Amino acid sequence: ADNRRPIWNLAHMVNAVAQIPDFLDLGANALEADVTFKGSVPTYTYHGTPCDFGRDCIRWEYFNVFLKTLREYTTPGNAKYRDGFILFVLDLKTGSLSNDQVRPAGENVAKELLQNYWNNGNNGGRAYVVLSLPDIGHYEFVRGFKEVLKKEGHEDLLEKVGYDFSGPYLPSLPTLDATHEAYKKAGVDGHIWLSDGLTNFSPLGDMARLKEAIKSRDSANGFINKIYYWSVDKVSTTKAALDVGVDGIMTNYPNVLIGVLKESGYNDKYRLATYDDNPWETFKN
Ligand SMILES: [Mg+2]
Repeated sequence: ADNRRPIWNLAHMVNAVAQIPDFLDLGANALEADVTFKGSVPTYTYHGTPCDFGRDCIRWEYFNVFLKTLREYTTPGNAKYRDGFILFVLDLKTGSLSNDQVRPAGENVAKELLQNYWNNGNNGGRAYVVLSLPDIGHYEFVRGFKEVLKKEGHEDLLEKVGYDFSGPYLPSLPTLDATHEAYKKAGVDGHIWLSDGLTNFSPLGDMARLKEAIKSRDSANGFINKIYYWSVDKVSTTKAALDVGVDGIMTNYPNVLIGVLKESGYNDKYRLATYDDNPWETFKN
């Protein structure tokens, strides 16, 4: 009965486990963590310098420990369970991988999530996971990822998994068509998130890009389920993001969106997503 767009309030760059409850306490229903790779091996949650102004850039955790901790906060019945914590984005830093490393990196991430987050299908964490890849050309990561989960008898866990192919930013930015095709190549026919905001080498075209993605998401045969804007920390820009029609707001300060959502002119149109808002479902106005 609620006609309002569910919004994902994504805590940006939450790479230390100590930071998780703090960001959820600020009101995030989601968080984002940067997954570093040593070869094909996902190793740390760690962003590194430079990072957003006003942020310490070098908080980190071992990937497995981070995933295990996410499990704690997202397993019903767990002492640490937060029913408000419904999704996380893994910003997979595969950008330096040689081609041979890409598929195994997907397998490795799948294995990590399987073991540490989903506990091999044994009362795993319930949050949705967005695999964010920085290259549409890394679709074999997704193929490798899916293979592992299916081969291990946990294809059903793919219900919890979504994808965001975002980049590369050189030689040129990806078109939507190119992105859509990359999903097709990954065997991905839904659970598609699109991220925007991080590139602005052409503000006119970036304005255009976002609107194009919004139009695409809302088109009859659209492939994008959710659009999230990296990042937004001010009330004004938070409102602007909501107003242009994004589904998710990546932010250093989740408390900002919480406040905006409570405001007149916002509380009638937008609301904080809950677990029952399928992140893979395109919002129909
Ligand atoms: Mg990141």
